[PDB]
Amino acid sequence: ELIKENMPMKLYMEGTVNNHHFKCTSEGEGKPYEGTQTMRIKVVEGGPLPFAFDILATSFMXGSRTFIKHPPGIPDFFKQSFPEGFTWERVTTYEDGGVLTATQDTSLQDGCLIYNVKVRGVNFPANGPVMQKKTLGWEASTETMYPADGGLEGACDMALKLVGGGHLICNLETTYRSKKPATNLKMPGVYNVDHRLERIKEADDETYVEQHEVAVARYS
Ligand SMILES: [Ca+2]
Ligand code: NI
Ligand code: NI
Ligand code: NI
Repeated sequence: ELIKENMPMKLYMEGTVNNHHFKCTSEGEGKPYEGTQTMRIKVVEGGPLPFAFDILATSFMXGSRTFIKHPPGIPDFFKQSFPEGFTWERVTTYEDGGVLTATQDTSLQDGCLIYNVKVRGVNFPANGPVMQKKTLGWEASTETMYPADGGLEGACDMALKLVGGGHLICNLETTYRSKKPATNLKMPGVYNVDHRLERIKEADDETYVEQHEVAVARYS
């Protein structure tokens, strides 16, 4: 219907991480009913970024919620929200004190999903792995989804691989809000989304990135 078996995406992102401003654009496509997508991402202002691109990854199924495979038995808050669309607001808290806040608008225009993202990263240690570009991508994760007075909340711990073999742990708290009246939505129960966000290709300086995500919902 409005969400076809194949859907394209376009994105604009702007914000700051510590004292550095940047802008990104991306375009991609995916299979909403399979839970898969690919995004081709350009740093268009503020590049090369003096921090790990990994801290932005969930802002592009961590950020592209229409492409989560929901079995028919799990009401799909995101796909039900069209044509009106939805928003999300997240705080990602790293164990070393970095905090990445992101807010996002999702709309549907002429059969493309359109994302507008605002990023604010603060307090990343100057000599820590994010600002020193010592990260190696995200491990697979599970986000628990909680129906919340007409919205949906998500809660996830994620693990950022580090050069040396360790991990940097962070916590995600997200609020997902529909632009449809909640009374017009079927709310799901509590459920889980298993996510796999993978770096496919990059410019040496991370000013071009391709990343892939797979995301599939299940009842615990
Ligand atoms: Ca590991
Ligand atoms: Ni700005
Ligand atoms: Ni700078
Ligand atoms: Ni299928």
